[PDB]
Amino acid sequence: GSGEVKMKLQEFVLN
Amino acid sequence: GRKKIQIQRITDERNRQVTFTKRKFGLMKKAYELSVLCDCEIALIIFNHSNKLFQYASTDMDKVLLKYTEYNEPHESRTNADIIETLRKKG
Amino acid sequence: GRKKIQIQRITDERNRQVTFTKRKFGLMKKAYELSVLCDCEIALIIFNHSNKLFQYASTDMDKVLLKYTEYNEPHESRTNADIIETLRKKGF
DNA sequence: TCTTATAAATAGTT
DNA sequence: AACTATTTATAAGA
Repeated sequence: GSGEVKMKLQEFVLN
Repeated sequence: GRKKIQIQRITDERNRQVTFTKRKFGLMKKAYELSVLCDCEIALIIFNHSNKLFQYASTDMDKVLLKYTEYNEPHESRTNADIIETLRKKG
Repeated sequence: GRKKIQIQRITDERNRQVTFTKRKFGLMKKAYELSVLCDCEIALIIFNHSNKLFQYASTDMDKVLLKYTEYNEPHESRTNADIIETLRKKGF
């Protein structure tokens, strides 16, 4: 699930 | 190469695309070699002038990204500035 | 080099560490040159054998990851398999 | 870390 | 797409 990986990456970097 | 070039933006669109493809392959090939020689996992993200995304991963980009998020801190972090400085100290 | 090496795992721990530091610099330097010559934004993530994290970004690792997440799909996606294949085709 | 001999990448023609 | 002289990278030594 690249969309999940991208969304987890998004939340990490942003936080 | 037949002549030394300066590290500066290539303005000729065609020269840029040709260099881009050659050097992109060269960089991925070095990454391939490093990953095998020293048992490493590597991910590369490239956005060209036209903002088209190119990516490479020794094995799995997603896994590498997932792993990245589990580290609060990079064990080493460099930018162009860092590389430019290292080169200065060596001419 | 003083000799051709085969592209194969290095077993001597110290040889591995030395090669690693050297080629890592060499990888980042190629990325630097590409990013300037061709106006690319680049991020690179390396986990060495002990899963230490090393990273490089032309300008900003955070910007580039954030950009990546906004793109639905890559225009090109390569792996070691693909690189091996290109080499086979390229021949000698 | 440095040096260096040598292997490998590549800029410029082709 | 090719080729190759030339630049660059690096393995082994020190």
